[PDB]
This record gives sequence, C-alpha cells and structure tokens, in this order.
Amino acid sequence: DIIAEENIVSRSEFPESWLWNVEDLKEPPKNGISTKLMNIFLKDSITTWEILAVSMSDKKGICVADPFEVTVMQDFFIDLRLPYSVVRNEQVEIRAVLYNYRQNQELKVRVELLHNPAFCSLATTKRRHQQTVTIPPKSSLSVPYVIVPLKTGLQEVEVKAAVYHHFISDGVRKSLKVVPEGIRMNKTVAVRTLDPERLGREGVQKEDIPPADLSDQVPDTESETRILLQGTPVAQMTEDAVDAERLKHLIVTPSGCGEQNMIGMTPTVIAVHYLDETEQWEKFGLEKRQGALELIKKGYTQQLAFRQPSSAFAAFVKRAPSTWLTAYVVKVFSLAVNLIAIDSQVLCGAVKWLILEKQKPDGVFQEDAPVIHQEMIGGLRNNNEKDMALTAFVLISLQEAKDICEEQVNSLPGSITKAGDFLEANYMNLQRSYTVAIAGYALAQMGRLKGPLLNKFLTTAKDKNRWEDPGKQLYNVEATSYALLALLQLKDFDFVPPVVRWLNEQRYYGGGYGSTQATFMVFQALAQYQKDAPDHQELNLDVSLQLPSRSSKITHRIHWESASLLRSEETKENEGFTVTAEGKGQGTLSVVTMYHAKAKDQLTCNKFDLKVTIKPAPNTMILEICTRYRGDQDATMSILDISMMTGFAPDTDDLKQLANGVDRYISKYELDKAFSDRNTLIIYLDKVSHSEDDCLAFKVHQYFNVELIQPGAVKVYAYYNLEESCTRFYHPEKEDGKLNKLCRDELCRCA
Amino acid sequence: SPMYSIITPNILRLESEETMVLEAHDAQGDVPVTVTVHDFPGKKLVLSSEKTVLTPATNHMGNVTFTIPANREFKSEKGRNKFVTVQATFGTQVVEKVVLVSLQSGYLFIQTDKTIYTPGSTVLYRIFTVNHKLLPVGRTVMVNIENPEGIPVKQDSLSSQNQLGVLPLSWDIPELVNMGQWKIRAYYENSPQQVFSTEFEVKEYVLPSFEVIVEPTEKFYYIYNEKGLEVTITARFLYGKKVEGTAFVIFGIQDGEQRISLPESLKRIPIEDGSGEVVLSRKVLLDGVQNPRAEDLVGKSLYVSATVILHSGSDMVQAERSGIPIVTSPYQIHFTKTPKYFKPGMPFDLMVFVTNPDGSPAYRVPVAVQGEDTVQSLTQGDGVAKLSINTHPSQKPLSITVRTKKQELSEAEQATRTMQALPYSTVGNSNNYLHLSVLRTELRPGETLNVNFLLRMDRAHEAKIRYYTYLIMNKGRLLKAGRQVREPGQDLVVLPLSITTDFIPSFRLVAYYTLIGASGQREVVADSVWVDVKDSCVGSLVVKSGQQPVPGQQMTLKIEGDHGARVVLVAVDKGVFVLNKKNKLTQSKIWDVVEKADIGCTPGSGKDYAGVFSDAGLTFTSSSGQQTAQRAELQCPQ
Amino acid sequence: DNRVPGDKNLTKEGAAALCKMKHLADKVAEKRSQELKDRTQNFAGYIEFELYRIDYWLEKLNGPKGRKDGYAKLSDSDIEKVKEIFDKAKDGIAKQLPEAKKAGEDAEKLHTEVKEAAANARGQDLDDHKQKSTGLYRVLNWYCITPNCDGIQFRNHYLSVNRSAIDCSSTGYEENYDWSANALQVALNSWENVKPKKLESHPCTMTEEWQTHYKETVKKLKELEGAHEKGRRAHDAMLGYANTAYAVNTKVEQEKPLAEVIAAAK
Repeated sequence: DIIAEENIVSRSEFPESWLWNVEDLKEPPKNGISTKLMNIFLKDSITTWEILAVSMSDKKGICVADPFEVTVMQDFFIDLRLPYSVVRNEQVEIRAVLYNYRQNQELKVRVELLHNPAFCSLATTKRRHQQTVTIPPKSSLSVPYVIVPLKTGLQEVEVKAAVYHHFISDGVRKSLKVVPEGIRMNKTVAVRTLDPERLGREGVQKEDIPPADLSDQVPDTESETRILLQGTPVAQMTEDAVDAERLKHLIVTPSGCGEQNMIGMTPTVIAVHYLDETEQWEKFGLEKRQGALELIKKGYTQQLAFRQPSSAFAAFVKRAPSTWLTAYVVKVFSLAVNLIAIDSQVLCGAVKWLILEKQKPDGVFQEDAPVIHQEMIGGLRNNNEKDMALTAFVLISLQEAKDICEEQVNSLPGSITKAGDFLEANYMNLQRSYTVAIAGYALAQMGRLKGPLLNKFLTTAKDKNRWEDPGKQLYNVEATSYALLALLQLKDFDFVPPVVRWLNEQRYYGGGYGSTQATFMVFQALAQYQKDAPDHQELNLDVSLQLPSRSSKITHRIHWESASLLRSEETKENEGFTVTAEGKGQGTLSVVTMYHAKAKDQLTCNKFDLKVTIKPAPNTMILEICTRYRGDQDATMSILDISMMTGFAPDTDDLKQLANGVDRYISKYELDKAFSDRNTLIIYLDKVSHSEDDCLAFKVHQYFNVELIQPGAVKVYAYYNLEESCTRFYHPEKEDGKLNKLCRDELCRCA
Repeated sequence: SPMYSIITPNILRLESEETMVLEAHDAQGDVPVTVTVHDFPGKKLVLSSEKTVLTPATNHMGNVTFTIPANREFKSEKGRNKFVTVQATFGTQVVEKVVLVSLQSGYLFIQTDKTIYTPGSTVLYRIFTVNHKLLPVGRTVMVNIENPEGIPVKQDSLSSQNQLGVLPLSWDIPELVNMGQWKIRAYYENSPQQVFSTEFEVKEYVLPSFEVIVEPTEKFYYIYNEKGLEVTITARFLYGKKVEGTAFVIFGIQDGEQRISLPESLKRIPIEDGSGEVVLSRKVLLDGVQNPRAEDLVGKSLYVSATVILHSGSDMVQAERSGIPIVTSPYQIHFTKTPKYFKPGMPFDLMVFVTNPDGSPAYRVPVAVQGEDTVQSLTQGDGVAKLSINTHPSQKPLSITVRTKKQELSEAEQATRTMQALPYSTVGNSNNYLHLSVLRTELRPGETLNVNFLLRMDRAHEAKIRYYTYLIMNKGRLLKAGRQVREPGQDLVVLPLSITTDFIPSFRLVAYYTLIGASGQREVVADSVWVDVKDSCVGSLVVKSGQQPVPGQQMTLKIEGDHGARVVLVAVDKGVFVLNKKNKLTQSKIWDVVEKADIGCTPGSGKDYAGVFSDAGLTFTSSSGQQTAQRAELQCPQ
Repeated sequence: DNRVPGDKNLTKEGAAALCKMKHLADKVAEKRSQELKDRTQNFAGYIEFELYRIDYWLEKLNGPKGRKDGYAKLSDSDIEKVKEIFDKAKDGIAKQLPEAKKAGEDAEKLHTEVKEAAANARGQDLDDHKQKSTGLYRVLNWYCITPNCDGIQFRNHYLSVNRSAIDCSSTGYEENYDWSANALQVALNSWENVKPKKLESHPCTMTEEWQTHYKETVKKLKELEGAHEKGRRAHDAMLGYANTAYAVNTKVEQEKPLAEVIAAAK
C-alpha cells in the first residue's frame, strides 16, 4: 500500500529565474486595452514566483507593471538543503526536510536516498537507504544524510519519498558543485610597461611573459590567465589663454577715413576671432557676439566705399592705391571670411591687382603710396630691409587668400613661388629680428623654411623665447607673434612653450595708437596656438600577442580617444607568450593568473574545536561533546546543532536538565516533541570559553534498530558566521566517524 | 508698435522634436515667421529651418517644431559646452537667442533578471532605449560589464532600431570571477558623457526557504520614549505559511558610514506562529554609547540585524532594517516644494511639505504659521498642505516659520522650520504683479484643474491687459501653450485646464502678460507654479491569473495593456530577493530619473520676470530687448 | 651582393664614408630631384606669366578704355613710343620661351631617371636572412658579420638574429645640405680612397655592385642640374626685358613725364 520507488517522478527543474520571454500584444482592443493569454508551465520549485512585466509602446512609452505573485504549493513535499559546494573527499552531511501541511492528518513516510556512483553513502546498488518516519500534522521533519563526494564537477543528489495508505509522493534531484580540495588564489605573473620609443629598440618593444610557476596548483584544476592592455594617456602642458575680460575694450565701432576704418575695425575682428577659437564667449557673454558681428559688418561696408576702381585701396579715393593697405585689407577680410559674408570678387580682384601690377619680375613687391598713418604698419614703421619685409607681408596676405581665390586667379601660385624664391635668395643676409621673423613665417607658410634658413631663424631668437630688437616693444611683440606663427606652422612644439610664456608675461591686451598691427598679430598667434597646440602626449600604440595556445597573432590598437579603455584578453592556459608593442604612447601591460592552490593550513574548523565522542552507558549510549573557541575572547553566542544517528533519540530528562542549565537554552519546541522522531536537536550556547573546553553530555538510546547505523553529526558556529562553522561525526563502531573508503593516490573508492 | 517674441527651452537636446512658441503682441494682419537654427559661434551650418504664419485666427500665436541633427561637430573637445543661435525672422524683424545644447538625448534603463548571481550562471539583462519623452527610440548603444575592481570584462555595441526599444542580452559568468558588486554600464554612442548603470551582486549562495521581516513598531525612536524601541520579527516561508524557530536580534547605532554595534543588545527570542517581539531598552541604548547625553543621540540612525534559524536547523536567514532615525520630533517639515519668492501686497501660498523621519509623506498632520495659528491646514495624501498668508508691500525679506500642531503631541515635540522669501522685483518699480494659484488636491490624470490668474496692478492701465499667455512645461519640453482671455475690470480669471496622462509626473505652468507701462517702456510680468501629478504609468499594464497551482502545473497568465505594445516578462523566485532586493526596476525609479533630469529646479517664480522663465527652464527673447540671462550649466546651480 | 676577401678591416672612416654615401643617395631620391624638376619648370611658368603680363599691359594701352584708365594722360606720340618699347620687350621675352620649355621637358624625364637610379642605389633595407636587402643598405647590413670590422656601433634591431648592420646615426657625419653632383662625386672619391681593396683570389669585404647605380646617379643628376642651369640662364635673359617692361608701366601709372618714361626704360 505504497507507491513504488520507480513510479515516483522526481522534481528536477529548480531555475532561480525563468519566463525570460518577449510578448507583443496584438488582440483587438477593448476600451483601449488589449488582452493576451499565456499558457506558462510552472517550474518544480515550491516557492512564490514574482512576475515583473515591462511594456514599451510607440505612443504610451515605457511602463512597469506591479509585480504579480504566483505561489506554488503542495500538501506534502521535501526540500533538500544542499550546500552550494563541497570538497572532493571531505565527508559532509545534507538534510532532507519533509513538510506535512495537511491540516489534521499524520503521515507515515518512507524516505530513501538513491545511490550515485559519484557519492559514497549508506546507499548501494544492492540495497537502498530506506527509512520510515512519521510527521505530525502541520509540522516538519529533517532526516540527515551523510555523503562523501568522489568526483569533481556538478553532481546530482536524488531523494524520494512516499506516504503509506495515500497516493502521495515527492522526489527532488538537486545538484552539488563538488570542487577540488583547494582554495582559489591569484598570482601576478608580470607587470610590465610598454614604451617603444623609450624602452623598445628601433621603434619596437618585445616582451616575453614567463609561464606562471603554479607549483601549488592542485592537479587537474582549471586555471585562467588574464592579460590587461591598459593604456596610460599623458596630458600635455598647455599655456592659459588670455582672460576674456581683458578683451572687453577691443570691440569698438569702426569709423573715419579709409585708413581710420581699418584702425577701428581690425581689433574687433581679431577679438571676435580669438574668442571663437578659444570659445571664451561664455564668460564674455554670448549676446555680445551679435553686436560685435554687426560692428564688423558696418566696418566692412564702410571700407568698401574706398575701394578704388582697380580693386585697390587708399586712404582716399583720389589718393593713389597703397600696396601695403591693399594687402592689409586682404588679410583682414580673409580673417573675416568665416565671420561675415564678404564678396569673394573684391578679395580676388585685390589679389589679382597685387599680382599683376605691384610685383617686380623678380618677385619683389613695391610700395609707391606710403600709408597716411605710418603708425599703422607697426614694425614696418622703421625699416632698412624694406623690400624683404613688404614682400613677406604681401606674401602672407596672398597665402591666406589662396584658398579663397586660387580658382579665380590662376596666376597666384606662380606669384607665390616667385616671392618664395626671392625670399630664399636673400634670407641669410637679414639683420633685424622683425624682418627675419616675418620672412620666416612667410617661407614656412609654403614649406620652404628648411636647412640653413631654419637654422638662422631659430638662432635669431633672443633667450630662445623672443625675437627682440631694441626699439618700441610693440614691434618686438609683433615679431615674436610672427615667429610663433612660423613655429606652429613647422610643428616645432618643443620651442613654442617659452615663446607663448613670454608673450603672456608681456601682459599685452591690445590698445589704441600704434597698436593695430601688434594687436592683430599677437591675438592671431595666440588663437593659432590654442587651436593647434597639442594638449596630450601622442598615444597611438599598436600592440600584439603571440600565444602558443592561439592559432593567430592577436592584436589591439590604442589611440588617445580610446586610451582610457582597459582592453584585456583571457586565456584558459598557462604558457609563456611574447607581447610586441609599436608606436608612440605608453601602457601598463599586466598579467595575472588564477588557480586552485593546495591547502596551506586547516581549510576548515579553524575558529572552533570539537571533541565529539560516544560511549556505551554503564541499547543506550552516552554522547559527550566538548567545545572551545580559538580566539582572544569567548564566543558571543553559538548554535550547537546535533544530528542523531539512525534509530537513536536523546533522553527527554537529560534535555530538560540541560535546558534548565545556566548557559544553555533549548527551545520548548524540542522538549514538547515526542521521544521518537526527535532525530535532530539544537542546543543554544550563551558562551563558549576560549581558554577551556566547555563540555556537555546526555544519554541517547535506541528507539528502533536497523541493519546499518548512519554516523551522527555535530555542528558548531556563532550565530553570525555559519560559513565559519566546524563539524564532527560520531559512530558507536567506526570510532573515527568517517565512512569506510580507500583513497589510493588521492582517488577514493567507496566501501 | 508690435512686440515679436519667441520662447524656447534653455536647453536643447540633439535629435529631439523640441518645440518653440512664437508670438506677436499688438500685431496687425498676418506676419510670416521663419525659424532657423545655426551652429555657434560658427554660424555656418543651418541645422534646421522652419516656416509658419501667425494670423488673428490663432491670436497671433503659433508654435514651430524642429529637431537638430546630431552632427559630429558636437563633441566635448576640451569639456566645453556647445551652443546654437536660434534665429527667428518676423517678416523684417529678426529675434535671436543663443541656447545651450545638451548631447545626452535619452535614458537607458537596465533590467537584470536577478539581483544576485552565482559563478557559472548566465546573466540575462535587457537595456531599454528611450528618448527624453520616455518613448521607444532606435539608437546605437554600447554596454560594458564591469568587474568590481573596475575592469571592463565584456564590451558590446548594439542598435535597437530592429526592436521596439528593448535590447535582450546575456553573458556567462566565468567560474573564476571575483566576488562583489559587479556593474553593467551602458550609454549611447552619441553621448559617452552620460553613463547609465545597474549593479548585480555575484556571490555563492543557496536560496533560503523563508523571508524574515524586521518591522519597528513606530519606524523611528523618540529620544525621550522610556518604553524603548520595540521591534517585531516576522518570519514566513516563501510559499505563504508561517515559520517557527528562534531568532537572534542585535541593535546598533549608525552615524554616516560608521557603524557601532551594541553587544549588550544581543537578545535571543523564540519565533512562534511566525512572529516575535524584542525591545531595545533605553538604558542599553544610552550605556552602549558611554551615555554622554540624551540629546547627543539625535540625528543618529539605529539599525536592527536579525538572524532566524528554523527549529530543524536546516536553514538560516539574516535580515536588517537599517535607518531607524532617532528624532525628538515625530515629523520633519520641508520647504522643497514652496516658491522662494513672493509678490508684495498679495497672498503668498506655501506648499509646506511635512514627512515622517524615514521620508514617507505624513497624512492629516495639521500645520500652521507662527503668529497666525487661527488658520490651519491638513496635509493631503502626498503630505503637502497649502498655507496662505497676506504680505505687506514692504520690499523686504519675509521670514516664515511653520509648526506642526498635532493634538496628541507635546509642544516640544512639534516639528518646525524657517525660510526666507525674497520680494519679486518689478520692472521700473511699477508694482505690477501676476500670481498663479491652484487648489492642491491629490491631482491625477483625467481631472480638471482650475488655475487662477490673479492680477494686481495700477488702475490707470488695467484695461490694456486683455489676455494672459501661459505655457505648460513637462519632462523638459513645452507640452502645451495657449492664451487665456480677460476682460477689463476682471481682476481674477480661472483657466479650466484639463489634465491628460501626458502631464505625469509633474508640469510647471508658466504664465505672463505684457504692456506699455510708465514712460512707454515694455513691461513683462511673469509667474510660475509647479504642480505635482500622481505618478503612474502613462499607459497601463496589468498581469493577473486568467483562471493554488502545484509544481509542474500549466497556468493561464493574463496580460492586458496598451495595444500594440511590446511586453517583456521575467519570473524570479522570491527567495532571491531575500538575499538582495536592491537595484530592482520599478516605475518609481523611472520617474525619479526623469525628475532628476528636469532642466528647471525651482518650484515657483524667481527674482524678476527673467528669473521666472530661467528658473522654469524657458528662454524668452523679444524685439524690444526683453531677454532672459544666458544659461551656461547643464546641471542647475547647487 | 656577396662577400669576398679583402685587403684590411673596415676602419671607422670607411663606415662613415659608406653612411655618407647612403644618406646622400637617399636625400637625392626623396627631395633634391623633385626640387630641381620643380624649379626648372617654374622658369617656363614665369616666362609665360611675363608674356601674359605684357599682353595685359598692352590691352590697357589699347582696348575698351585705353583713353580712360590712367593711361589716358598719354598722347599719341607717347602712345607710339610706349608701343615700341612694349613690343621690343615682348619680342625679347618671346625669344627665350622655347629654351625654357625645352629645359623643363628635359628635366621632366631626367627626374624620373635620377629618382629610379638613386632609389635603386639606396636599397630597401630588408631582413637579409629572409629577404635579401639591396644597394648600400645591403652593403651596410651584410658587411661586418661577427673580427673583420673594428671600431663600429651596430644597430640593435630585434631582427638582427645574425646581422651586425652598421648604425649610421653613430657615424657622426655632419648634416650638411650640399647635394650637388660634386657632393656625390666627392664622397664617392672618399670611399674609393678608404675602400679596402678586393683580394686577388683573411678579412672579407662586400662587392662593389651597388656602384653601378650610384655612379650612374651622378651622371644623370649632373644632367638634371645642367638642365636647371639652362633654364635658369634663360630666366636671367627675360629679366633684362621684363624689368624694362615693368619700369615703364610703373612710371606711366604715376603720370610721370615721357622723358622719365623713356629714361626709365633705358
């Protein structure tokens, strides 16, 4: 009158999460809402599932539904409290908890543990480990099972139960993660640094990572080696820009004659350009840009009034055109191209007039109508090499207007080349620092500045920071700005920092009289420095790994935009491999290895000491337990869990005596339980001495006789660190308490 | 002379249908309007162009919608922001404003099927891609799985255009991983500056068979309560039935990150019928901190740690109830929802917010203003009570103190708070003011809200105001705009504003008028009111049984929600949440993210008309030079 | 290409000379030839530009607004004399165009010739023990295997499994910018003077096969430089007339008297 073992299907599906499914509602709406019906199959776990539904609609957006709870339930069932993992050869005890929630019915239950070759236990292929128990209504019972794992990897433990005189049965098959007899450990194989330009040779650096020692690695254990190609971006020093508030006075309305209009408009144009390049508008006030642009447009319109018929310019229409004035206007407009809508026709006509009419056959430009306001031309105010300075100025203007008027003026490149040749033919004979700097910038604009030209240009620098020349310091500032522009053109960034530092230290923020050329040039140079100066050390590392386990050369690339990314590689092998790095940059190659190392000390039962023993009483036995705490102080509060061997139960009177003790407390639940079926017991200890063995003992005697007696178990631990417990086993015959097994060569055979 | 003006949010988001409203006060006949958006300061690329006409049929008011493409020029080159010059051409007149641009153009919500994982198990997670309106959006997002040490283990890039905003993903945890709080980080490829993340713990565990609930009797400790803190331990199996066992309870004092454990408080109690009671006597609490003084404990939070062990000894569960504040007053008063600026000579409305020490809104707690205790108000379900107080035309800071006036508490226990309200500056000292007011009920969609427009201003010009313009801002966009008519001699008018689900979670209504006042100057008077709408799904989604189940039984699950929507499900054993219940996805968090991403962070008017718009998040520009001060910070001050 | 017995070990001077050879050859291959070709063709560019300018000035003299645009001040006799001088200048400039064009055309092919020759002479610097190097690179890399060379610093390349390639940067040769034909010729002479002699049939030495290309490069480069000189010479002739043409235009635009105008040209 009992369900046969073979006929009991076993619950085996215990996923912690499931129903990871996507559903689209498509049924005809009712009252604006559509309903979908799902036929889900509930898993085997007896718990309260929580179902969370998230929906996305193209119109109603996201929505998260109130979680729905489904409570799977059953009148009678067993719950296996398997540990997360067990050691390959350490005897362990697992508890199968039988629940009987029938309101008023007592159940006689046959519960057995099925045999698995992977585990050594009382169960064998010839005889099963059966056991008959009784469960009071609305109560629970725990049957302990002693097993010894024998194989690594996941192993399944199956328990089956049946009820006499009822067609009720249940069976659970959970899985244990048996692990080798060791402790996970990590070791740093090597921590190198990659720097091909400094630590490599011929632009390449080769690194060899020796295989990890792993002398302590447990045999047949999985190991992992992790490689991290961490880039290390390095910031580059950058000089501070000019404070926006200093430029407040530069913005001025243009007015006056054709010459004065330039004087008025140029500071505004250069200030606007500087603010745009440095993006200082936030502090300056975003609104003021519109007024500044309106002023620039007004100045441009006023200047166009003086445009002579030949496309040239002069202080007055009747006055003959001035080469320098035309070149300066071309320069300013070229700066204003990306600010206001200038008529390319005017600029190109001026350029064409300069090229055709005001250039000597040899390439020298000539000025015939000196500017009315001699203070305007700045450093050209006093000149000895006037030809060269004027040619360089005109050539700078032409180079700036090239990209605008190259297609409209076919002769421009020839003029530029002729001017460059003339400059090269005489660059060595220059004396003034101003002329040298301006001509150097002109040449660098076309790449002709090289060799002795560059040598002379750099040599002329005073103190390696300024192209000073005795006289009005505005001319020196202008020359220094020209030289800085030339250097930025050459990309010689190792010389710029001192020059920009000197310029900033001059603390020049523009001005009025005799300050047009200096202001324009210095601010243009500073804007160019901010635009082009590198803020970061170049980082373009190209790296590769040659792993024997890998069939191909793995590689990675790191750029400044991706330097922060921690590129990494994973390897499931221990072997020597070579890492090759190339290109500029820096990176901290790091290699670590993880593995299971053989135990160094007592891997378990370190905090507590247990001394369980059992002896015949003067069938009945006297169980004696002694405990101690390995530490500097007494344990705060300890749980002393006891699992009786099959057929033995504690004596009621002794428990009552212990419960009536001073430092020990036993729940009324246990004392009220009948003598039989009290196979599991808990004694709560207020404290356990660390300097002495605290002992307790009580009678245990047979209420039932069996062929084989499963060893009992005792577990001790503080109330807060169950993971730090200590356990022991006792058995009347097998004094050691361990099941018989033969561990030949660290592989154990059940017996 | 006509006054053309444009109102637009002070922060524009890349690739989003930002709305702009144009108006022509005192204009005659139709006026064509052209809107163009240019890069700043380049003014070289026309990111967008729009055109429309303002006609009397629309009261010379009309909106224009444009979306700025996410051009690659927009980058954090050196951490500096970016701007666009909104430019509107009203026939010949041109009105332009420089408006900040924010790259982050949406939210990413990450759902992990479980809150805790074991090594070797698969992490199943989803990423939801939604624009700033919480609608599904198709964009490229890349996600990184981050080791607790910060090493990105896995890196992916995906495009959601093929799905309705949900991106399923998976990853297998290697057996050798390190334990701790692993992190998932994801962001749109177009905005690396903002990274959304969610944490999932990796730990070795076995699901517990029951849940332990530690519930203090009063969710706070009154420092003078000699009865001591009483805590009820409730334990029940996950399948609904009650637990029997023994529980260990220990109390401790927490101050900031530091924790102190009171060893003398450790008590062992029997759990019978699934519940048990334990008490932390005041003497123990005082002596545990060396008994400096009773007041010294105020502000420090207790925490209760409970461990429950079944009589069978087969299982054990640990639960904590942190953050039990020690307070001298059962309530806290917050002014976070009140306007900090008041209109002199007109009623001032305080939306005083009073909450329990744990932060939950208090209910039906009377509040009052010192010196005017004759008038009292009771909190609504949301814990907000409205108090009205007259003000004198003094142009001086106003100091206000409110006191809870519950009958059952002694005077010393009553909570109190103080704040200062600065005068609303009026242009040209014309003492012209506008004041909005709403009846603060538990507002929910489907209701009609009567917004009152109260106007105070000199009688010499009363007839010139014949309509109030109002705007409704929600989720950082102009949900709606319109005009409310007024007649001469009508000092108060009511706007029957109807509320749809769009207004969730809160909408900041802004209103204003304009006139040619003293000396012919163009006066603009504006006011703002912040209204809270009860949080809930803008749509709906309900999961219910379509028919207790036994294991392996087939069950009919009914899902009902918005038609055509994509529903993604997940089932989690409740045992998981016993180990770690943090980082769960819930509708409240979605609204929390949206609220914290709002562009205006003030509940009401500012110091002047410019402040009113700037605080509400709107820019206002006019032909007559009326403007709001520039905004240069994505995160608003403090 | 292959080693042979020699007269003595390679002294440091020999290594310096070889590195000088290689450096000059590489520079000729990269920059000098291109510079020469460009500057040669620029003469043909400039001569045509001056023709265009002459035509433009003549059009200003006679055309839609000859009597209005500045030149109007000129009388008919002044017009005639200006026409005479401009026409003489035009004939003079035109007389030189074909020479410059021919020189540029010659330089066009000479550039390819020299480029190929110099590039072949330099070599590729390949990993010899897998892929043989070439030219002076082959010589430098394969010469001093390891007691045949005392007093040298070798490259530390990781690809130097069994190679002792000379590190030229260590030779300390000056970075002079003279890259004329003589520059190659002089250095070549230096190598021959210091070059250890090949033993008739002991220290080893490298064959002189590379000299085939290098010596040729000098020949062609000399021709290329000669063409540049030919064009440059033509360029000089034009300036004599061109300056006269420019001067007269400058004076008239200043409204200066004819006597100055005629005097300025002369």
